[PDB]
Amino acid sequence: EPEPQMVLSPLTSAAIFLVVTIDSGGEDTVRDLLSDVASLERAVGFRAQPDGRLSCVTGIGSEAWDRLFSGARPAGLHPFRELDGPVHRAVATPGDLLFHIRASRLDLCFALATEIMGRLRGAVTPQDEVHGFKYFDERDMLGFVAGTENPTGAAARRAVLVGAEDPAFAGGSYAVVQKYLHDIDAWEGLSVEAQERVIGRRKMTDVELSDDVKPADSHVALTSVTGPDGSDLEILRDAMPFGSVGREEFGTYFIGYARTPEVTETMLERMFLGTASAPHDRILDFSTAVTGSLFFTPAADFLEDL
Amino acid sequence: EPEPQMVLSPLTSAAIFLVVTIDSGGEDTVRDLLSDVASLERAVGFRAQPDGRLSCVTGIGSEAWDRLFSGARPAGLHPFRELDGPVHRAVATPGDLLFHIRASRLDLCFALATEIMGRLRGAVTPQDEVHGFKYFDERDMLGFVAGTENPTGAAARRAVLVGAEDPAFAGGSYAVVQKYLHDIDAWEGLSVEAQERVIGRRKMTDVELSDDVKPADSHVALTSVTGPDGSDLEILRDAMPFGSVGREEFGTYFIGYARTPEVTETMLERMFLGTASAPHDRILDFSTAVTGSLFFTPAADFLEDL
Amino acid sequence: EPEPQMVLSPLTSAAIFLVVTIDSGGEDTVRDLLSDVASLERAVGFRAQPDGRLSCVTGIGSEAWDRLFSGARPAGLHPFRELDGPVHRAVATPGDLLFHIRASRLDLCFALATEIMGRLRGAVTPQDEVHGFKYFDERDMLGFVAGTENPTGAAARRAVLVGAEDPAFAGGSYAVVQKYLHDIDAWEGLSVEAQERVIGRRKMTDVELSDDVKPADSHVALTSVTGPDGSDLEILRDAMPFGSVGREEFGTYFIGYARTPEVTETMLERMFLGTASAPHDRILDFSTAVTGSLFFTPAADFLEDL
Amino acid sequence: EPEPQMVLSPLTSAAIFLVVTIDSGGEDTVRDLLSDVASLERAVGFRAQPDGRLSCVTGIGSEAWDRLFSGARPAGLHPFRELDGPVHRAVATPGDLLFHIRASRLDLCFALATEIMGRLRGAVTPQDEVHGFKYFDERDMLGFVAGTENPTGAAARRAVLVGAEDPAFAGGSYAVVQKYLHDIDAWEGLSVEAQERVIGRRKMTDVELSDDVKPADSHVALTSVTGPDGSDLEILRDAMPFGSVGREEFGTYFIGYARTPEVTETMLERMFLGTASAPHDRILDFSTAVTGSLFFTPAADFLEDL
Amino acid sequence: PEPQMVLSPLTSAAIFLVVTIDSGGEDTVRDLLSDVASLERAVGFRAQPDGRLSCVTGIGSEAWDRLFSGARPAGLHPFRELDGPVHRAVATPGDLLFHIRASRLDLCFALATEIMGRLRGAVTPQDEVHGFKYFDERDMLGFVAGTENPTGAAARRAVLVGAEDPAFAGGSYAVVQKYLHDIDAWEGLSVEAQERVIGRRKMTDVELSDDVKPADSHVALTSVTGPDGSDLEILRDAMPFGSVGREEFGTYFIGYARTPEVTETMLERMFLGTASAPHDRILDFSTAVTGSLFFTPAADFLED
Amino acid sequence: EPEPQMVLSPLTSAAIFLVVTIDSGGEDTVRDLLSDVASLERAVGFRAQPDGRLSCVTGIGSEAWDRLFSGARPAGLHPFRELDGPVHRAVATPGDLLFHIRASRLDLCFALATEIMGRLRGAVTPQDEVHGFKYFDERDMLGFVAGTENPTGAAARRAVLVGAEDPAFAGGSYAVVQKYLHDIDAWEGLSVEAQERVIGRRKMTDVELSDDVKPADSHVALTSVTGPDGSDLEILRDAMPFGSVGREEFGTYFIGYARTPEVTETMLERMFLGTASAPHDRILDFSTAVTGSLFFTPAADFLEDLS
Ligand code: HEM
Ligand code: HEM
Ligand code: HEM
Ligand code: HEM
Ligand SMILES: [Mg+2]
Repeated sequence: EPEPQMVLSPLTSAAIFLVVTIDSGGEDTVRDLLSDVASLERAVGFRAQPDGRLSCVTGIGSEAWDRLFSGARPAGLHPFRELDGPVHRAVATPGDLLFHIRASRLDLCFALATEIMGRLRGAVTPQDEVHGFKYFDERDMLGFVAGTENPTGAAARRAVLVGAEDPAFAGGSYAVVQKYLHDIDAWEGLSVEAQERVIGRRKMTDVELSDDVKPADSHVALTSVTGPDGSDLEILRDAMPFGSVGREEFGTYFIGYARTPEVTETMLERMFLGTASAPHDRILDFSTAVTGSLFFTPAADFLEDL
Repeated sequence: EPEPQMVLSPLTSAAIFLVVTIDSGGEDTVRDLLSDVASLERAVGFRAQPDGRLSCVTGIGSEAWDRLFSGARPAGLHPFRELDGPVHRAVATPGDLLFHIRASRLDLCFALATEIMGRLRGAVTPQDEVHGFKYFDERDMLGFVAGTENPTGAAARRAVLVGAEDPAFAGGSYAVVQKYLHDIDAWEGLSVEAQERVIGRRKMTDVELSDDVKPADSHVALTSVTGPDGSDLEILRDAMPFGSVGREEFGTYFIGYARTPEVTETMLERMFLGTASAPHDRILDFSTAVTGSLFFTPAADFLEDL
Repeated sequence: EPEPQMVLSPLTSAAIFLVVTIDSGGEDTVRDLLSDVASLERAVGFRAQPDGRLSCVTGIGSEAWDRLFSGARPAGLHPFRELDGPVHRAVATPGDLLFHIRASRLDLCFALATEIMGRLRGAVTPQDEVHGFKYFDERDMLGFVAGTENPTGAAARRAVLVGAEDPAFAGGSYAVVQKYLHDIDAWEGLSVEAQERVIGRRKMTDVELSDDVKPADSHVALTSVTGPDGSDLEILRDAMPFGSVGREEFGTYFIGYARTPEVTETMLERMFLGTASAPHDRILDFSTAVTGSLFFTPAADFLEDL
Repeated sequence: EPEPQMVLSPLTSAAIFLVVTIDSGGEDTVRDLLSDVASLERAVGFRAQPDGRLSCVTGIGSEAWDRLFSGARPAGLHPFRELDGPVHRAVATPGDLLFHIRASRLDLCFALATEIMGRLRGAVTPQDEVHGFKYFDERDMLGFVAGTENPTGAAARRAVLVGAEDPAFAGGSYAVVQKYLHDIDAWEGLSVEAQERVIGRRKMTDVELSDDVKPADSHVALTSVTGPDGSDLEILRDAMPFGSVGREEFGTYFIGYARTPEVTETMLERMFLGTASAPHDRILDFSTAVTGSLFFTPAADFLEDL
Repeated sequence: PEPQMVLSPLTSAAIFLVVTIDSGGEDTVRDLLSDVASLERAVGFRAQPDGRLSCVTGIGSEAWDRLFSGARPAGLHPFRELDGPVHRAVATPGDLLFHIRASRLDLCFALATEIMGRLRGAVTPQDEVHGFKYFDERDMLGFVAGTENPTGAAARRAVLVGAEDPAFAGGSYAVVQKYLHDIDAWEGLSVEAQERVIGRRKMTDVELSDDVKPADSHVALTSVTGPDGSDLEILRDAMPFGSVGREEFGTYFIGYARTPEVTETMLERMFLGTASAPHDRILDFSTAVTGSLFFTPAADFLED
Repeated sequence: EPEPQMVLSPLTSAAIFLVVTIDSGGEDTVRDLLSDVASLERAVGFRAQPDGRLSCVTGIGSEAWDRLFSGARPAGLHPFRELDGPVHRAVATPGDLLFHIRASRLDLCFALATEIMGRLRGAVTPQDEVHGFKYFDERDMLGFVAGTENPTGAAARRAVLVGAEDPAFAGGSYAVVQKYLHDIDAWEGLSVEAQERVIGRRKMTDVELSDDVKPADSHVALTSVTGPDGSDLEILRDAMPFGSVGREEFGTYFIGYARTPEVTETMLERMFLGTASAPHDRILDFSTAVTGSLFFTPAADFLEDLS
């Protein structure tokens, strides 16, 4: 088999997301760092095992792919598509390389980002840096448990990893990132029961609302999607709270992994464009997207053989 | 028996430092929050015990003291004094209120900061916000172990807490804060042995250099101070690394606690102004101060009664 | 000078409460066990240290005291007083001996209870046995954080331990126990905001309601009491959830420790008999008392002396 | 593949065993709960991961199966078979549904039991509820280590999961439960060496007795069984201590999982009816069975597609 | 005065180092003594809070007179040999003791390495033992070890020199003996017979009742009452050690007390017996091959 | 397919290495103990789960194999080959049985060793006994992080376990042991930068030196080897510090596992005999080998199905 990157990670309480663009002439410096990134992860993380749980997933954008590599393109790799809905917009922002860094502690994420950015100085321009923290009981910036219905084990592997549909790229995945800022004032003005109707779960106990009470425009209803077979279409998410209390900046950095970008893009269309029964996802009345990018995260042996 | 604030804390791997100025007319809102800050600490932290280890130490500046309170001033409270050395300068920057927030996780620091700044909205202007992280083996941004020679137990209590010398304020302490930015490139250009001559301890094993090889201008030599009786004068320090890899900002946020600011100010004079044997602390050839402020952290019962 | 029992314990996730009456002729068997109870605690607990945190607090009722001992009575020892309110009743039930057994695991509590009851077979009749468990985020059976405003450190010692006011019994405490069963159907019919008006704290974040919106008949308002000097009167509580899902028994086992029973009894009078502004504690509309007893927990050296 | 339920769980120190009958007319409410039980397990357990280790195994009895489902039946599903031995009896008691709930803390077990029974109120009658706790060194109520010779990994999967011998029910297992009470007075009247001859292993070190000293009527000799091919026949056991010190109730709740009930029933016949060499298992001279039931635990996809 | 870390948290690992001071080694020794506390902080700090590293430094009677002028601690004298009818407590040489404890052997070894590095060419090693506790606090005989140690203020009153010897307040006396066990003979006894040797139940660690506890059980003989009828207590941290290949199965005994009189009265009852007991039955399965006595000064004494 | 022994273990901070020779006539006692070693592991270890992480890997030497078992030999089992280099020697020392015992605590390793040796008394003679401890940040006796480039997961299983190339022994592995003593005085006389040119990685941060600076005779350059297709050949290491401060004994006990002894023996030839670019591994100028032995660690089912 090919060795995937650590897409399927254990639960982690800390993350750094780095998005960067490749300057004129930066290609060779980038290809060098890509062939070393797995060995840098071992160097920073190994001495802190078993508690550190440090990992890095590397993604490459559509335009960056053609600057870096000759030969085939992964069949689903394209630039993020903007959605201009009746009320809400999903923007596209620039990005060539993503580093999704996770661990039990921010300091280990920081030490790996420092070695990666040290090797790229003068080849890349930073577009975004986010220092994520999960709340001690797995809660998100809105006060709800985050991750409950993610797939696990073999269902997670089937949902996330490219297979025989695109054999040269088996063991890869597609990552969509969006930085959201929340209107926390408007959100905390709702009763808990009104917040539960926005999400589609109980806030304190995390039990799903039944199909007879769950509104059509609740976040859980709109991100539930069935294929032609009537099989559930799933993705793997690891969204992280972030912010600054001084600047009144309270955010969710969304990341979702899927075997094909079509599943994530169908969920975004239902959220932003609505359906027959729902104008839009109620969660977008409290959350504004300010970034949007799409990346292919190759199998680790692809990056190693550079 | 006055109750000190949690100046003497267990080791913590995460911190938020908040420094704000009090807007004109903000006095009443500030005095209200001060009388509730201990109950806010309990509310956010209690449900995360015993691993959270959340605490908040609240400091008040010299000029803020006069706007907030009638009656006595603590004997040692004055504005931070600028040091204009031949090569290096310790700047004085504005601050009325300090919140030193510590825990095992950044998310807990953030939830308490969020409730404090919620209560002060419209009454204060943010001057500094720093999210600190300690490395997993107690190392700082320069790669050295940080905290080793801090006093513990009764020696710590005698070094840090105001007593019979100023009985109205017994159980208070004085805090000095300074934000440093490092020249990491210049630092990593030194051999380990040359780094050890700058600090005055072995890098890997944390053993102090013997008095016959320790340079007079090493950091440990200059911050070792004896009183008139020939006793060691100690302070309690809890400096944290911080940074942004995107902006190439690699920093140490210094905080020192002492029973009287004279001990901390004598250390700063030796570091910046030098002695007969040393022009300046060699650590300042790799570290620039961009803030400097001084605060009195009163006994907890003082804040509770106002 | 006297050694208190482990009244001030570290947080524990498991407990057993054993209340027994002394059969006629049981006196000598009981006095023998009381002089050995500390050595049994060490025998069961030592091999699980330091994580086990096994402790047993032993209490003696007013009528039992007179059967067991000649000489002085603790000044405040009397039988629990029944409270006959217009709507709610605090019943008095028999109890000669209390064993308050706490640890990080149920199995350790059970092994010490097994040795204690082994020594007392044929000298005592069991009146109550409760196996308590804490929820993983310090929540009680109603879904609220329990323990938040307990006193700590020196304020805990001052609030709980008998001193110079009763010198022969210094290092003792008084314990009040009540078993409550909840109407969980009626409780879960309230909105979260209506539950918050019953307790007097926010449910998810545990922040106290501000003094102008906290109802006078909320639980927190009625159990806040000021002495003549204007000081807060405090007790130390370690209440535990318990239950059987099959019998629909959802309960709180209340225990409160105080230096004098007057403080605990003033809180119970406000809850059950009301004030000018509150007919009764709203928590009693969802909580029925089915036991009530009062015990003196002597200094450890008092039990050893026998 | 079919997905099995969590029959092969990690070690857990807490359990709840719930056995109910289905009331007349209750069928529809039960089939609803069965299709939701996995979603309830994720909802209660997710926020405690990865330490919580919460899992629920659902079993259905022979008579209940015929009330709930039409069509083909698991080949081995029948009501528990009573064993009337010369001295000892294995009773059959009523049970239609089993919930085997396991976690690292009792409170997590209790919260999932509460949500299961909340959905079944008015459709089922409780027959048995046991709160199990393991001793801190894996010991049982007799003072011996319990679980040592359980199969692990692939040998465990082969021992427990239905395969090609019953292809419509692949991924299922058969569970036998028995609640035992011990005569602890009679037991503790044996020497350690006499206790070792009852079990067939050393008490302090858990080393199996040599084939030259292991008695024919020791527990390990009688539950050791070889098939016609000379392979070991294994089951997976997760027996838990339970009891009440006040009632002098000291028990073991036995559960055994096997791919066919023939293996568990051959072990029970040797224990209760004896063999050529042994009248009965000596463990039954200190252990009385007061319940006995048999359940089929289907693959998880069976329960989901209801 | 600040005591050394005599009263430590429970630890699962220890190194015991006993050395003699070579002629001319005195100055090198006095230099290392004034730095041992800063070496403990250096090695241990970065491994907090799990490390639990401490070093207790002791000085023998003969070594005291070579190192220091002025007062002697009142109770400091050479370990006394006990020539009993059946069992012997030997006296073996020892000038300096380092009792190193932590959660992990590697931390003990790193501190030992820095101490012995500073003393190279000034000292000769007499004994080095790497100790390990079993996961349920059991010792080499299979019994729970440490159960009756005093705690808190009763421990401080039992262990630390006070007003009776004010120049040395905050010090303690340490007695060490290395024991080797006859494990074959021991495992030949029934559990019940082992319980009569110790005076405690093996599985549950409950003390035997006063009507069944033999007079020559280990717990009966090491129970000693003062004139007022109070228990005289010591603090013990004995550790298992061994080599499986050389069939060496041992207990390294260390006991701390405010005066050596308490520890020496217990050793006289064990080895010489009384009217009621020939000797401690534990000595029929345990041979002492070292014996030494040290004063562990207050930490401020080592600093000055 | 079959059950391997616990060759691929979780990280462990404590280990006991026991090497013994089988006395004449000891064969039957040895074969008895081999069929019980897995049940002895369960007995001592189960009650300490989940923290104990106790395991035992049992190895059999080439000459012991012939005395114990009458059928086929594993294809690669032979006595350790001595390497007589210009400067440095890798000696071959006697050993018939290896017990590689690992856990989170030394006491658990010691209790299993005690039960194993109890069953073997009078049938075997002890040749080596080492009580190993790892430093709290995975560092070795030289102060460098040890284990960093070990393979993990499926790459580890492919590197270590016998498969279709030798089907009767599938799920087995080959273990090489060497006890090294260090010259710590000579080592601590080097600058940190000079230590880094000996190893080939940075001491504080464990980052590999660039291909532009990494010397030909650094330890990392010489133990990197590519097969004919240009794939890396890998082994799995679990080397442990050991010592006695009194005797000035500071050591590393090396153990390496591989699917074929040819990978480990090629690395040892480059270290001790050198190449075109390097006379010898610079690590050997501060490390002397005092033992060397080779063992086959069979599949667990092989030990169990015995007599
Ligand atoms: C804008 C900020 C967002 C927040 C705060 C948020 C929050 C949540 C929460 C609380 C849940 C329920 C617990 C869980 O299953 O994790 C959830 C579920 C989910 N979210 Fe989001 N979400 C956000 C954005 C998105 C986006 C952008 C997507 C996909 C494009 C998405 C897809 C999902 C999916 C697929 C589920 C699982 C649905 C199910 O139960 O089947 N979410 N989210
Ligand atoms: C660049 C900013 C700073 C860095 C990176 C730094 C770093 C360190 C380090 C690595 C040590 C040795 C380990 C320890 O005992 O903590 C130390 C010691 C110390 N530092 Fe700093 N320091 C900084 C600024 C300051 C300032 C501004 C002062 C005082 C005004 C100070 C006071 C001390 C003192 C008192 C010691 C203890 C020395 C002793 O008695 O051994 N440091 N510092
Ligand atoms: C081979 C050497 C030794 C072994 C294996 C050993 C073992 C034990 C054990 C298992 C206990 C009972 C539980 C507890 O720790 O309280 C005990 C108690 C004790 N031992 Fe020892 N011991 C040894 C040597 C010594 C020596 C030489 C002394 C005194 C000089 C001593 C003094 C004590 C004392 C005072 C107690 C507590 C007595 C009490 O219950 O008041 N031990 N020992
Ligand atoms: C004194 C003995 C030794 C010491 C102190 C030592 C130390 C080291 C160190 C510190 C590393 C780097 C980090 C890592 O991957 O672990 C390493 C790597 C390595 N050592 Fe050793 N080692 C020793 C002996 C040996 C021997 C005898 C072999 C093989 C016969 C060996 C094979 C390796 C290999 C294959 C690597 C990984 C290199 C790579 O591909 O990056 N070592 N060793
Ligand atoms: Mg009975």
